[PDB]
Amino acid sequence: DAGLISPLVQLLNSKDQEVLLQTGRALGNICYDSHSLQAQLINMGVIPTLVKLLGIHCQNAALTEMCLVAFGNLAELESSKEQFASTNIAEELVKLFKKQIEHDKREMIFEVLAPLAENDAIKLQLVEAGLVECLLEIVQQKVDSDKEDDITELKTGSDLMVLLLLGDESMQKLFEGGKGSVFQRVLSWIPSNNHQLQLAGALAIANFARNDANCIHMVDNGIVEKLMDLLDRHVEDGNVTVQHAALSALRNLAIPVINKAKMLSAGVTEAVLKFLKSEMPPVQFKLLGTLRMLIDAQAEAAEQLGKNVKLVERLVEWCEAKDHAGVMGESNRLLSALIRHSKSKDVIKTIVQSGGIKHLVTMATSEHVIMQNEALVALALIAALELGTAEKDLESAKLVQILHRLLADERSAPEIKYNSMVLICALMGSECLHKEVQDLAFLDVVSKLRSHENKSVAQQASLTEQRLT
Amino acid sequence: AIRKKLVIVGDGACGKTCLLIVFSKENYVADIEVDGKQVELALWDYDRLRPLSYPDTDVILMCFSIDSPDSLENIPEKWTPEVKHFCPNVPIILVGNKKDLRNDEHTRRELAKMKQEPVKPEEGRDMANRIGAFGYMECSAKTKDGVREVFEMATRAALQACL
Ligand SMILES: *C/C=C(\C)CC/C=C(\C)CCC=C(C)C
Repeated sequence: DAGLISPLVQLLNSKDQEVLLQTGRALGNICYDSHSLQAQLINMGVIPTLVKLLGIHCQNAALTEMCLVAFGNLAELESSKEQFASTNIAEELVKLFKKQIEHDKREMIFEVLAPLAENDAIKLQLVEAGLVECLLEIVQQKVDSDKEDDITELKTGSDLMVLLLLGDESMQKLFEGGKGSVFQRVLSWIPSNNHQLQLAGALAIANFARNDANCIHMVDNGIVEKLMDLLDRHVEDGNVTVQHAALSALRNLAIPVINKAKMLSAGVTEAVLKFLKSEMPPVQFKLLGTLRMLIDAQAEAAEQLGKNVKLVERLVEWCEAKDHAGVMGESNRLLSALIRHSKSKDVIKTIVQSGGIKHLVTMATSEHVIMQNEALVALALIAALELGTAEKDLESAKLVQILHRLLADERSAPEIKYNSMVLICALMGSECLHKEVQDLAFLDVVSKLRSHENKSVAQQASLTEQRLT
Repeated sequence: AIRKKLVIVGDGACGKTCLLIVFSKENYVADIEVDGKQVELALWDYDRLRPLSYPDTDVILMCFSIDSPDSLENIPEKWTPEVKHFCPNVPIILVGNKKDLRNDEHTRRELAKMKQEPVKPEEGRDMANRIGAFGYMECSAKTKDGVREVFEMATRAALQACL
């Protein structure tokens, strides 16, 4: 077949319009639904040759159509995008999108942009060419128009704007820095009553909000306040898709330590908790995300959230759901995080009563090592502060049995903090029952000693506490 | 080479993780491997958010276990609404995990204690056409029966989206 194609491709160099149209029709079928041959066409390499054609014969209708369909098919292959990025195709598709007006002719150009856009480098090229400008005018015209064609032309342009904001270079160019000339116009979508624009806006924001510096400069210019207005609109019912998008942005805006404070004062923790009732896991997820980020360095905030019985009861409810378990995890970590940051005796008593000990214990046997000691540290706090109120539920959970298993390990340096939760749990009468289960043989081995200096000492001190008192 | 992504979802993940670890020959990369025309499948601080519709997902595998008809009836209420709203236009494959334990002495007898019996392929296809699946396919994790036939089907679903 390389016999067949070589001449067909060398025909593409023809200045004759009719020649192309036919050599095209030929090249068309086969390779129709034969990716093997399409792939070889990339090597040839036809892509940069085709981009030139589109450029020269754009005021033609017949091949320009056919040219686009080629790109749409080729772009489905992996090799294509790097090759496309060499090309002027970004400039040439925008230069075309302006000229053409008919709904059919645009949707074809859109179905080329969308897969080509996935290439982060193309994104920048498209923004530089001025796609962003066109996209926004398509939104503006058709905001309150209810033609079924017009609402889908809106959705395309709006969701594509979002897509373009996933490229780090391209996004950073548009956030000018926020507030710039585009970012402003995208912000205004969140006050808007166009359910799609609300969605796009929230998502766009969240995508802008992907580095410390941007997220700071947004919280300070009242983005946090605007997002809460959107959430407050969708509380009782019903657009789950938008709840998510808005929450998802807050979660990001609450990453850097500086904003954590500022957002609590504005009252995000309140507005976010209104969706505790939600039964939609993605909404549940970004709720729990935003809580855990808001409380990170903030102790007093965590003390109220821990004391909040409405919340803690929902968390123990989510921990005990077998599925999803994306939301189960995030929930389980927040239980730990409430205890760990507040260090409050009250928040502990709230959680032990809600039945949260048995979950923190099973989280100590998690495959992720970060979560492991988050459980162990939250359990260390539980034992140091309020061992009496906890000890009955702790035997139930089989915590003593797990810690011995943990400390003959394959392995972690997280075994240290376990040898502390053992040393601390040891001083409860109903408590172990570690002497009735023989930890002394494992402790003196670890005493002498792990590569960690810190692992040796508490273990050598744990040897002395386990022999004497 | 063509890259397509495959999400997978279901009640308890000793039924599902059994399905994708058996193809060694929350993130994994198998292949065909590679039958000459190459198709690769990727599986399932700052969050990056994708619009709809331009999702980084080409096909969902909604898994239920044949030994629990509770886990089949949960599909329309627990799994489908999520995909409804967030992943529309993403083709679905309904999948009956662990087909080996259907007519078994231990587990159809234990199912009777629930006033119940195992799931038929009638009840499977009924659900598939209900939720709007691209298709159905039962498979056993432990006996290796129908396992490649799911990843065959998933890939065919992914590809199907001149002049
Ligand atoms: C189904 C169509 C495929 C695989 C692509 C066929 C077209 C080309 C290759 C490029 C020919 C385009 C022009 C001559 C304008």
